[PDB]
Formats: sequence, C-alpha cells, structure tokens
Amino acid sequence: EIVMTQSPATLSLSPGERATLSCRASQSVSSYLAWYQQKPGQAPRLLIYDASNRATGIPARFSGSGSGTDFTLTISSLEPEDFAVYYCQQHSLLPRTFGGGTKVEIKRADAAPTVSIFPPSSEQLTSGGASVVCFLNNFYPKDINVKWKIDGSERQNGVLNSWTDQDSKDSTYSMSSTLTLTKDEYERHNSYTCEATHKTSTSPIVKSFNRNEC
Amino acid sequence: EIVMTQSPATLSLSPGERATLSCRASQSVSSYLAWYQQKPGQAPRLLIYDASNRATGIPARFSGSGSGTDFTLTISSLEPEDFAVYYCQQHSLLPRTFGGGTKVEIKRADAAPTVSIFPPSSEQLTSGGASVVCFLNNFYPKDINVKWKIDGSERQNGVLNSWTDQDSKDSTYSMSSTLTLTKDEYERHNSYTCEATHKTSTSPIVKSFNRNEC
Amino acid sequence: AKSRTIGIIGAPFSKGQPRGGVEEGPTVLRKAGLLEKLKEQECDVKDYGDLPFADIPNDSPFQIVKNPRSVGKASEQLAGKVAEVKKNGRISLVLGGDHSLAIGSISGHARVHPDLGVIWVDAHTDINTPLTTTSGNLHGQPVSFLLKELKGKIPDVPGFSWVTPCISAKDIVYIGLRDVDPGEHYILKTLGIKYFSMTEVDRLGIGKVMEETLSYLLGRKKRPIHLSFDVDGLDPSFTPATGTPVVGGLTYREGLYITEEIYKTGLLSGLDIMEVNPSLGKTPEEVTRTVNTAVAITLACFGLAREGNHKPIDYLN
Amino acid sequence: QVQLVQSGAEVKKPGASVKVSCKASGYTFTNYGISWVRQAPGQGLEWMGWISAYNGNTNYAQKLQGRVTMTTDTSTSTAYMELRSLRSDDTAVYYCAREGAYGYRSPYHNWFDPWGQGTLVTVSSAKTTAPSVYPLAPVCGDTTGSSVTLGC
Amino acid sequence: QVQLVQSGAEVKKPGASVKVSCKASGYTFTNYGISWVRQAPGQGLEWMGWISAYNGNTNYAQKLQGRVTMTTDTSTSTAYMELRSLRSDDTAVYYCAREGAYGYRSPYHNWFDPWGQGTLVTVSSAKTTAPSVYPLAPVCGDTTGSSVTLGCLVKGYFPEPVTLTWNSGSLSSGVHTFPAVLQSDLYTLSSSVTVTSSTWPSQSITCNVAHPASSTKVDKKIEPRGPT
Repeated sequence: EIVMTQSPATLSLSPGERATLSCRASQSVSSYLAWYQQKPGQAPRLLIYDASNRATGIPARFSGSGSGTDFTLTISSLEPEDFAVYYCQQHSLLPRTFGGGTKVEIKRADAAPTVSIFPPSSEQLTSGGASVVCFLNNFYPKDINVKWKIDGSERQNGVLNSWTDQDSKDSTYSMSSTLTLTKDEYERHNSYTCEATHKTSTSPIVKSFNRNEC
Repeated sequence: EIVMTQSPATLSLSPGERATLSCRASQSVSSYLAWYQQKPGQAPRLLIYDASNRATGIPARFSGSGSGTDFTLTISSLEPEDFAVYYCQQHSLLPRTFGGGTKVEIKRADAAPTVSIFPPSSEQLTSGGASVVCFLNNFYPKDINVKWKIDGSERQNGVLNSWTDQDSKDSTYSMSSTLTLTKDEYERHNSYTCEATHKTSTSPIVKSFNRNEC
Repeated sequence: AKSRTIGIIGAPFSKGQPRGGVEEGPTVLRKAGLLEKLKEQECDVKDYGDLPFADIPNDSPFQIVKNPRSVGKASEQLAGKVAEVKKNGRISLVLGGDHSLAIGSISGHARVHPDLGVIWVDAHTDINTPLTTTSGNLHGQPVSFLLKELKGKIPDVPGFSWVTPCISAKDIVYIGLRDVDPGEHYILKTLGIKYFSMTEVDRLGIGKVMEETLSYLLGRKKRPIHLSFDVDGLDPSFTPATGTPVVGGLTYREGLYITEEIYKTGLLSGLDIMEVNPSLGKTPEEVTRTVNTAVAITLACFGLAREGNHKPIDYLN
Repeated sequence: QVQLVQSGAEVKKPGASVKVSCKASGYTFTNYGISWVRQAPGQGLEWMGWISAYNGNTNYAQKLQGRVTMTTDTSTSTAYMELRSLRSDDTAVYYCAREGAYGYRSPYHNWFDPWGQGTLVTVSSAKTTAPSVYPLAPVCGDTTGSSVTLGC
Repeated sequence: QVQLVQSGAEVKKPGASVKVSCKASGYTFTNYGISWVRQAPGQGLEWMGWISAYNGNTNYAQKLQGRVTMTTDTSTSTAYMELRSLRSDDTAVYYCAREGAYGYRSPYHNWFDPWGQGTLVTVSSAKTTAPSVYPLAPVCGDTTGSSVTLGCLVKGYFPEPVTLTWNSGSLSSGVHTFPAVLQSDLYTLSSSVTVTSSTWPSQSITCNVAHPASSTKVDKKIEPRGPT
C-alpha cells in the first residue's frame, strides 16, 4: 500500500509549451511506474510504461522521467487533442495504487456565466413536485457557489449540480442547479433566488422569480 | 473464553485491617491466575503471579489464595498508598480474560457537596453557545444524580459529567455537570436549576439562577 | 571453528526480477534475528552491512534482457565484497535479493577459490542466455554468465564486461528442478550438467540425492562448496512469499536435510539466500512462514542439526 | 489486434453478482495475466484483483477478499470477475487490463496495455421507469435579455 | 532493568494504523513473548494478541482477526502491533506486556511482568484546534455564601490534553482539575475550579490554559460583574 500523489491536482494550459506533471510516491517505486490518458467516457490509454520509453504508438512528445520517488510527465508539444485526465500507476508493489487525477483543462480569458433560472412547470404541480433549476451557461473556470433561499433564507439538502466537461469551441463550462421541492413547500413562498458567484462576477449574481410571476 | 467475575465491584476501607477481595472464574483455571495494581494513569503493576508467591518486589502484605475457581487477595496491612484498581487475570486458557475492577476507595464520614452553579459567559453568547455547568465539590461517596430543567421541565441529552479521583487529603470527590445549550435555547428561559442529590442531602439540593440575573 | 565462521553480506537488490519487494530481503531476514539466532552456537558472525546499490538512470535494456547495467554493477559490487570477506577466511553468507546477484556472489567467491562447486537449489535452472530467454529477467540468467562452456553463446551485455566464467559444467549440481524452459533443458542436456530434478528426488529420496550430490562434487577432491539456495525451490506451502513459486517442491524436512548434509562435509564456503519477497504474502502469516523457513535453512547450514547440538563441556554439573 | 472485449452493461439491485466477461484476442493467452480496476464516476481508480492465466493465481486486494472471485475460461480466452454482497458504492466502470503473468516463462509486462472498453455497472434497487418531462421554455419569448435560455 | 519502552501518543482519524513500537531491554529477547492488552478509559481491559518472539506465532483474539497484525523486529528487540479499519471505539491505552513464549526451551512465565507504560491512542476525525475559554468567576465576589466557588470553562479543543494552572500554578489549594470529556461533535471539553472565601476580593485569579498540540495558550483574567 503506497499512496501515489500528483502535485498538479488540476491544470489549465493553452495549446503551446510544456506542461510537465508530477507523481510523487510514498516509497521507492524505483523506475517501475506508468502513465495513462483516460479521456472522459473512454478506456485509459497507456502513455509511458516504465518511467520512459514511450509505449508503442505514442506520437512524438510524451517523454517522462523518474527513478525513483517523484516522477515527471512532459507534454512538450501540447497538441489540444490531449486534454484528458492523466493517471500515474505504480506497479512493482502490491496493491497497485494509481495516482489521483491530473485534469488538464483548456486555458481562455475568463467567461461570465449566463445566470438563468426557471420555475417548475404547472405540469409538475399537477404531479405534486417542484423542481427549480437555475442554469449557468458558458463560464470559465469551474468554481461557482450557488445559493438557494426560502425568500431570502438559505436552502440545503435539495440542491443538485451537474457540471459539464469543458466545451470544444469556447472552452467554457455549464451547470444546472437542480433544486427539488414539494408541492406544498412551493406554494408557501414566492421569491426563489439563485445566488451565483463566479470570479468574473465582482458581486454575487442573484437571479430570482416570484411564484406564478410568468 | 472464561468470564472472570470479581465480587466486590467497589470497596472502601480505611487504612487498617484486612481487605480480602474476590475473583471467581467460570471454569477451573486451577491455580494459574494473577493479580494487578493499576493505579490511575499508570501501568498495571503485577501483584501475584500464580495465585500466591508474592511476585518479586511486593513489600510484605499481598498474599493470596485460590486453587481453583474462586480466588482471594488479602491486604492484611492496608497501607494507604495501595488505593488503586485491582485486576485478576486468568492465563491458562485462551483468550486470556481479565477481571472487572476492584476500585479500593478511601473510607471517611460522608461529606456534603458544595452545590454551586455558573451561567455561561457573555463571551460565549457572542459565540452562539451556552454551557451551563453546576460544580459539585468535596463530596463522599460518589453517587449523585443531577437533574437539569427547562424552568422546571427536565433536560436530557446535553448533560456531561466529569468525576474526579478520590482526593489525597480529605478523601472526597468533585464533579461538573456540563450542560451545553444553544444561544437560542438560552434566551428562551431564565431559571436554570441544578437538582443535586447526595446521601448527606435528605432533600434534593436545587441550585438555580435566572438568565441575566448576575 | 573452520566452518560456522560467518561474514554476512546483505544485498537488497531487485532489478533482475519484476516483482518489486525483494529489496526487503536482508531487512526482513535480519529483523527476524538471523544474527542473534546464529550467535548461540559458536558462530563468529561479522555483519558487513547491506550494500549501497546505485540507481543508474539511463538503464537502457537489451533486446529482451531488461535492466542490464544495474544488475551488472550490482554483481560487480557484490563480487568485490565477497572477495573481501573471503580474504578474511570467513564463509560468504550473501542474502538478497534475487538470483541475479549470484553472478557476483559466485564470481567473487571464485576470485579466492577457483575450484569451487555450486549446489544450486532452485525450482528453476536459471540457465537462460540473453539469446534463449523469453522473460528477459536476469533472475533467470545467472548461471549462463558463469559457465565456462557457454563462452561464445553470450553476447556482450552492457554492465557485464567484468564477468569471467568461473565454473565448469561438471562442477554444478541442481537440486529441485521442476520448472525448466525448453532452452534451459536443451542447455542442461547438451552440457551434461548433473541435475537432480523432482523426478529424481521423488525416485531416489533426499538421502540418496544428497549422497550422490556430495559424491559427485567432493568424491574426486575436497573443494569449497557454494550452496546457492533459492526459496522457491522449496514447496510454496512452506515459502509462499517468494517471487516465482512453483508447486510440488522440496519439503521443509528435505531442505533441512540438504543443508545438514552440506554442513557435515565441513566444506561449506558460501551461502546464498535469494528471492525472499515479504511483500507477496497474502497474509503476514505467509511472510512469517517464509522467513522462518529461510532462517531455519541458514541455521541448519551453519551447524544447527535437528538432532540437537551441545557445547563440549559436561552439562551434568 | 491486442484487444479485450467486455460484456456487458448490467444493473443488479443489491442482489446477485455482476460477473463480467473479459474476452481476450490477438495475443497468446496463458502467457499473461488479466487484472481488474474499478472507477467510480468523478473519482480515481482502484486496482481490485489480478489473475494469472498461467496458473489461476487469485491475489486480490484490500476491503474485498471476500467479495470478489476471479476465474479464467482459457479454452476461449475470457476472464471473469464475480462479486458478492453488492452495495450502492459499487457504481463503477469495471475495467479489465493485462498485467502479464509473473511466472518464470512469461515475458516482462508491468503496464496494462490491452485495455478493455469498460463495463457500466450501477448498483441499484430502483425499478425501470419512464422519464417525466417538466419543462419551461419560452418560444423566442420574454424576461428582458436578448439571449433566451431554455431547456427541458 | 526489565522494561518495555513504548512510542508513541498518536491520533489517527479512522484512517491508517497506529503501529506501536514496544521496545524490550534488559531481558533476553526471543526467549519470551510479548502480548498486547487494550484499555478504554473508565473500562476494563481486553487481551488482544500475543506474539512469541521464538517463532512469530500470531494467536490473535476474537472480534479482530483481521484488524490486528503483530510482528517482531528482534535485531533490536521491539515488537509491533498494527491495526486495520480504525474506529472511534478504539480510543484506548494500548499496553504491551510479556506472556513468555510457550515453546519448549522458554521458561515458565504466565503473568505479565515487564509492563510497558502504555500508549495514548484516541481514534478521531476531528481537527487540531485551540480551546475556547468562556468562564464566570467572581473576584471574592457575591451570591450569599462565604465560600466562593469559581472556575474556567475550556471548550472545543482537540486533541487531548490541555494544561490548566491557576495564576501560573501558584494557586494550588482548592484546585479541582476535572478529567476531560469528548463531545458528540468529536471535540473535547474540560473544566477546573478553585474555591476561595468571600473575604478575598483582591485575588486576581487567572487560569492558564495551554494546548500544546495546537500550541495555543489562553491566559484568562476573570473579573466579577456589577453589583447594586
């Protein structure tokens, strides 16, 4: 049992220069560990087999080093098809731990989210439910805290969030704030606020609507 | 698996005559068990190794007997340095259970607790908490039930008690009644009662204070 | 005495075999108290410490042979240390590690005694060449760098420029073969090496096997015996925490009998305890059985007979 | 080429196991060893067992000893991984990959290079049901911005 | 003499183990056998495993089979005891003691006589934090009795312990330092009281709270509140 730690937890580097990564071992794995290229929704493709030597079908640019505690993975010719989570794997000690994840993002000028909210349908009120979802579209980077409030008094334990992968063209992100309430708790209150907070937003953007307003 | 039972659960004998103890086995351990002298906060010092024979550095007075089901430990010359919890250990059957505990107290004329209560600080009200602790000092013996009440209606699941070891000089005990409430539940009510009950107290001593009284 | 005058050489080396973890070879065999269990009977035990094995960064492999330079440098450093402890007149107890160290552990022994005989107790022959291997691991190729008859069938592997072939084909005895390659069996039948595989051990019994072994090596002339003992040659019910276990091996009784008959010649002059891997026991109890087995094998090499031993003074006093 | 075909996307409630076929093709089987690695979504990956096809060597991992059983079928080169006492934390994509057998004749391999395509395993006790669409989308329709967000 | 030196006071959350060294000295090792015994505070004691240093004999107990692993290091005579799947019931003082190996050459021993000094192991997931002192102590100050009880309240600290001295340790009479208690929030509470009379309003009373695991010191001067 050896914990394998990766020092860049996330990474955002524009298509261009080197993007050297890190994988630190808790013991001396001693030039016996590997590297991977798990794209989202794919099988983890092998990059490097034992700390170097560029395993069998890698294009030109994924050399690494090691021997034997803190290893590197150099992406010298970044090539924007390579935007995937990278994993380091020790192998010559059991059990066989992996790294943590090295999500190489895309690096652009920080985009503001389009903070937009929607009431539940009247069809859902005929079912007995109330799902209030605030959609935040086209933002960069990821980090947004969204606060729901009962007419100004904050909401917990009903909020669900769905983050996207980074988009291919504008390199932004999208997010729902899925808040589900009952039919009774819907009809008790009116002003349903979506307090969004992004780094581009100097003030916390609060998007709201009253019940039966539209 | 043999349960080892000790017939004096507690014991209080003044410095003086014999204080013969008991350790009953559930089978025939047959002259193969031991005795210990765990002082509070110490390592359990060995008294007797196999039912007799006074193991290697015991002063003059800790003889015992056995062979083979219900054993004794004689303290013939009581010597008030010996006020410690005593444990009997069977050894020639696995797994190796111990006794229960034989807390030899100090035996004096029963002391009345000084039942004293304190409000939480105003510093704690600036934090959002309310810890109401009723201190009961210098009592003997141990057994006191303390009742907290919401202006006369009893309190549960917030009461903590911290008993001391028996004091060296006056041979008494001390106890906090640590009751922690919130800032809101503090401000709802005023008269915070400490219904204490000791054997010296023919009536249950109720110590109380109003909120913002002092 | 002449025997049981031990110089222990640790060698925590792993870059011949794939299963990383035999670097805790000398660490676990010493923390089980091999030194203290030797020091009851009259053993002048002198610990020469573990060796510092450097990490060559550009360890470019051969065709199939992998990590060649690290194994070559490790065996050269070990052969220097073994020649040092054999100039002190001791018995070179080397304990690793893996069989890749036995190149240096026999070469440094042959720098002092050029006429030694190797009892290679192993499940495998370890006689693969860099041309006939399939794994390419150098724990499967220590013998083929050492045999004089294989000069010319060995390419110049980098890091092994110092290796002089030191023993002949008729001066090595295998005991416990039960997993032999086709290339290994072809070399073993071409050179005519006297081998006692598990067929012959089941046939003759370990008494007749050890009698024929000592008559084959020591029958013509008394000469130093270098027992190079592997812990997968014993059955994996006794040593499961090894690198490449092969079932149906020598029993713990038979292993102790081999080492006792080697001791009673009085001509033991080097011991190798390789392939102990404490990181592969599925329980710590498996590691405990493996290490207690290897320690008992070493103690029975250096005098601890199972019938008992007494110091030569009267005990009825 | 060197592949591992898996099957298949299976849902088990907490009940019986999710024995996954990992069919090997292209390379010589009983000359390497298939291991298994799980991945919860949005998480890392955990190695969870390795059989050697040379001789049936189990060699499981911590926290499931126990729960996993792993076999081979080397007439047709698949390798299996069952489970026991299923649980809603085991909602993962179970990958199988090849360590290489660590015998004596098996070649040097330490690095997982056949990789199978993964297996969607979600362990739940819910019933298979239809979705319920409750949208609001103006059609566009105002309540002051130009860009009309809308969705289902 | 015959000792067992242990190390050391360690806190693990539920996570990795609390492998404790039990270093033996003075007697011949690999001629006896070290066992281990736990003790939750205010409870009895439970034997929990015994290695023989003669040959590595595990011999664990019920309910942890499993969780414990026990090894030796008999080059330097220590004996180890690891753990697995840690839990908040395992807040105990893990003692190691010597049964004696039950081989054939090892002498008669059945009775635990080296005893080690114990090892403070509290298994919690809380964070190391400073205490919060919220006292009321009249200084003395009335509200009718002669004996003026007064004390500090030490709130929300982790881990154990604090050091509680009254007026830099000078106030020693009437000191009733209480044993600590662990909250439902996995933080700890403690208190101490000193009792003076009503004839001493000019006694500045400061409890000197210091929690060295957080390396925080709170020296609390307390004053009464306004009468009449």
